[PDB]
Amino acid sequence: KEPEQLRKLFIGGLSFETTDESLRSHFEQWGTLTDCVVMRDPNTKRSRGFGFVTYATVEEVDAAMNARPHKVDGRVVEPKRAVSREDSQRPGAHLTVKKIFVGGIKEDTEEHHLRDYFEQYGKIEVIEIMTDRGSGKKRGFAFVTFDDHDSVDKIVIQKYHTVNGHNCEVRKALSKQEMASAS
DNA sequence: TAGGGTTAGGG
Repeated sequence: KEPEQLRKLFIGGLSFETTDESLRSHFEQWGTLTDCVVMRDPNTKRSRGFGFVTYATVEEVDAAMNARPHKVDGRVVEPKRAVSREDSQRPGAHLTVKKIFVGGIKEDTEEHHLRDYFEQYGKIEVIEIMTDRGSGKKRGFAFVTFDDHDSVDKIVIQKYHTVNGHNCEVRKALSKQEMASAS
C-alpha cells in the first residue's frame, strides 16, 4: 500500500461551519476516505479553519487535486499535499510556490536532463541552470518553474529525485529576503 | 489555511 502521509491532503480555509461530516461528504466524491477531520481549538472546541482528508490510494488523491477549485459548504477552500510534521518545521514549508530550487546537480547538467525528470510532475514554464556572474562557471544548482503549485508540492514531499544520473536535493524556492529571514 | 494527549531511553 502507500504511506499515510502521501495519501493525505491538508484542506485550508475551511468555513467555520465545516465539520468532519460535511468535509467527508464533499471529498468522498473522489474516493474512499480512510480519515477525515476538522482541526479544532482544544479548549473552545472552535474550528481552526483547516482539516485533513486521507484517501485509500494516491491515485484518488490526484483525482481530488485535479478537481480544483473546491468549494466546501459554500466556501472556496485550498487543498494541498500534506507536509509532514517533520518537514513543516522548515521555513516557508507551507508557502504556495511554483518554483523549486534544485541543488547538487553535476556541472554537465543540461536542460533536457531537468525536463526528463520534472516534466512528469506538471507543465514546466521556466528552467534556469545557474552560473557564476563573471567566470561563467556552473554553480551546481538550478531553478524550475511550473504552472501549478501542486506540481511543486508533489515533488517536494518526495525524498529522492534523479537528474542527469544522480540524486539531487529539491526544495521550494525562497526569495532573497525569505532566505535572509530564515537564517 | 499546518495535525488529532504524535518525537530521546536506559543501559
